[PDB]
Amino acid sequence: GAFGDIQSRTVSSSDLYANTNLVLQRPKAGAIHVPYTQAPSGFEQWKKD
Amino acid sequence: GAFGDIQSRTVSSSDLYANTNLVLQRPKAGAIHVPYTQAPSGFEQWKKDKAPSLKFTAPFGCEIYTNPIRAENCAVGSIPLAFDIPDALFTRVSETPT
Amino acid sequence: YKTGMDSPAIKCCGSQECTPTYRPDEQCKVFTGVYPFMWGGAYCFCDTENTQVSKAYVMKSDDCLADHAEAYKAHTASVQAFLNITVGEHSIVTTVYV
Amino acid sequence: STEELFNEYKLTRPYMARCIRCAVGSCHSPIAIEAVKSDGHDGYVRLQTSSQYGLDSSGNLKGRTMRYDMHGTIKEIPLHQVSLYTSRPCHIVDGHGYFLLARCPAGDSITMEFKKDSVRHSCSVPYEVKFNPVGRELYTHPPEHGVEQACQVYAHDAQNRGAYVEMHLPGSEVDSSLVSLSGSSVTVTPPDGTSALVECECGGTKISETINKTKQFSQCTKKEQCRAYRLQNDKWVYNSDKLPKAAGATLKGKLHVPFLLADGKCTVPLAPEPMITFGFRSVSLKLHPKNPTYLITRQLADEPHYTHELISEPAVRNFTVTEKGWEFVWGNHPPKRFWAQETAPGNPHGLPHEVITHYYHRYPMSTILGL
Amino acid sequence: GDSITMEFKKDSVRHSCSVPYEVKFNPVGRELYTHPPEHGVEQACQVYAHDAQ
Amino acid sequence: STEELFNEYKLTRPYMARCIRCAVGSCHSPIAIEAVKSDGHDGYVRLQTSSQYGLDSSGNLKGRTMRYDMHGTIKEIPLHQVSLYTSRPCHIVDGHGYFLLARCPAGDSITMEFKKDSVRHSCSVPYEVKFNPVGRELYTHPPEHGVEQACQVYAHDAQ
Ligand SMILES: *[C@@H]1O[C@H](CO)[C@@H](O)[C@H](O)[C@H]1NC(C)=O
Ligand SMILES: *[C@@H]1O[C@H](CO)[C@@H](O)[C@H](O)[C@H]1NC(C)=O
Repeated sequence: GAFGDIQSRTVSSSDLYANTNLVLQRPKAGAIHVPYTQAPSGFEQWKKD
Repeated sequence: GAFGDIQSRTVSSSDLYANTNLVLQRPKAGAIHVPYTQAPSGFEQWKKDKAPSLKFTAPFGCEIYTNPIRAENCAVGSIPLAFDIPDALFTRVSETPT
Repeated sequence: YKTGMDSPAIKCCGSQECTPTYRPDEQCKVFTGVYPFMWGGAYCFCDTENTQVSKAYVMKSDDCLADHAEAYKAHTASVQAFLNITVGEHSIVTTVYV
Repeated sequence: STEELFNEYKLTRPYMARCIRCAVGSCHSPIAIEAVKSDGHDGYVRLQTSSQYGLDSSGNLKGRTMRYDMHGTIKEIPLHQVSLYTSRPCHIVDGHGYFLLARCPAGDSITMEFKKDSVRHSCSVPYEVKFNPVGRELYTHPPEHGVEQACQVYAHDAQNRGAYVEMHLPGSEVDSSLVSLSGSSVTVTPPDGTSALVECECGGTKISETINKTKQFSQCTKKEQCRAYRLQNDKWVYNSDKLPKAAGATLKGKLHVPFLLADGKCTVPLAPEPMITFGFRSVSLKLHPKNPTYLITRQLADEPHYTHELISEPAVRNFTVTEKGWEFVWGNHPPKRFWAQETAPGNPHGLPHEVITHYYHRYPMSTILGL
Repeated sequence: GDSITMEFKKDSVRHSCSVPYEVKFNPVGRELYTHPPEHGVEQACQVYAHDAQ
Repeated sequence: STEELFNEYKLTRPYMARCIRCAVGSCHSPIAIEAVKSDGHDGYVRLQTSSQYGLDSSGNLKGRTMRYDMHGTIKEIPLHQVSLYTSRPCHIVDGHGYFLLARCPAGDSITMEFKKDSVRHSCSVPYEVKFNPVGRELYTHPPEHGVEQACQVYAHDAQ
């Protein structure tokens, strides 16, 4: 949720650092989907502030 | 306009108390309708201003549960205990290791 | 709550008389000088000596049965505790008041 | 099957009422909405209209169409043609008789419309629509994923046991189209199937109650000098405030209504897990809400110092935690508790000095007093 | 609203046009309402006549 | 001409997915929107749906229609019938395969709908839509007149 949550050494670098606090959740009974938890894009927050 | 504007002694009770400040008004000329004046539902107003619940505000970490209305895990005070135990349940030292 | 509103008692070229009604917060008033209109044209010929009686009352909402608040008064509270007591390798589940 | 599906519809019949605006001005249209309820927490609306639908003109079960009283006759159109909106178009869920269950968004008023065989008709009524989101998180639409919490929602089931309303015989329905001046005298059709109630303010004959007969009325220069009412005396109507009552008698009974509010389960968002930073008698919380979420905290002491706030933008707040205990609740996440204990600098040996200021931090409110 | 959008269906893809103009009508009376009430009192106001005169 | 217009569409085929609300409850409909991007400064939306369109069932180039998986079979309807809105009706600009470019106004959620051979189907997904006005002046719609400044916008070109 902070500026620089997703970092890449260079533009073409395939390896990258990610810290989004991704947490998987329990899916709904009878529904096929992948539940997840993540912090809002820090890029957008910084762009706003 | 206050919480409890419409009251009923019990759920099944047919008789009920009502204080809405109902005032009839003059109808429009050429229009058939029943004009009226009433205070806003006090239930809705209270629901909007209901404030945080007792469950969240109760001290000592007391947790509040409904249906069998009860309070749990209230960490306050202490409780004395008395244990009337017959001598038959006591074990002699000679039976225990030294 | 819901404001129960009765159908207008419109007397054309005449006058009505109001009567007591036994409803919670029941209001009733007589109005004169009305020339009601309908989809099919002017309801009453006369422009004067016309009476339109409006009656309304307050009644419980049909949703109240499931969605309602219950006001209680509480006093003289008692505490019931669930203690796991083991006395000399005798494990039991005890439900006992304080 | 059963009177609930047989319905008092066969006894009732839809009726017309005045709308504030029908497009170009007001009108007496059957689309008129009598009342709107918005108690359900899931955002569904229960509208009570002046018309009835779900059963066709013959009383057969057909939910695909809706029945509206088009002036002197009654017409039916498919229900899917009927649309409604408040801020954005709503989704109709179900219906039975007078009542309508639909998914409407938030808005300041409800507009309902349908296409006739001519220019489309609409009617707007002022009513505050504002549904309380389920849970301690204020969302606009339900999330894809979340936890299951108890809620109260409008059931779509037509099963009805608790709630009921009063319906009664309608009053005389005026219809000026019944009367014309054939050559020079008042001539009224009954018409074929309806009893014609005609009364004149002027002299001569002031009572007709003509069941079925074409009659001429003298001493009436213009058709405006007479009035004529359509009397049915066959069916009941809802106690509407826009149709005049019958003065002779009010035959009435109790009839149950569909779409009862009932308990259920709802999908609610889960407040994002904050970052927790530890310190001396203090916890640092990094909040990053996805939506306006209520933060509530309390102490476990005699003085809770209860503090709450609706936080919609990221922010870091610090709270003081004593050994007596501190509870933390964040949105719909299960409550967590954290207690505090001697952190630093403590009370080492540290000869000399040093330990005096170390003891300063341990057991405050005094310390300096003893020194 | 903040802008006015007008549209109509041609014999092909529907055409629309939006222009920026502040639209904010002052409610009639000392009470700030969104839509006119079902019942009320009659007060003087200024409104656009529909008459072609 | 070229694989970009030939498209992997011939290899892919549209599919169905769950929507939160399909009108009366949830359902497994092809209209489901996978993701939405709102980075363009001009207010255009780039929606990724579970279905594909721009090419017909035989793989011929036909942008007038859209292809959706109707349960056990696959049906196609004209694209002009498909409508969408957030606060007010949007204007569809272009499309290719899974992706859709349209002029939507500001709003709290995106609703997309189209008329089938029966009751119309719709699906709403929660996503924050808020386009940053171009320049130091916060406008709702672009003005009739103004100065030319640099910006970043979604190109409609299929390249
Ligand atoms: C006490 O009770 C819990 C469950 O109530 C049980 O799991 C535990 O084994 C018990 N311990 C003893 C010592 O009896
Ligand atoms: C508490 O807040 C202040 C500023 O408000 C900040 O400098 C400090 O680092 C915070 N405490 C912790 C433990 O992060």
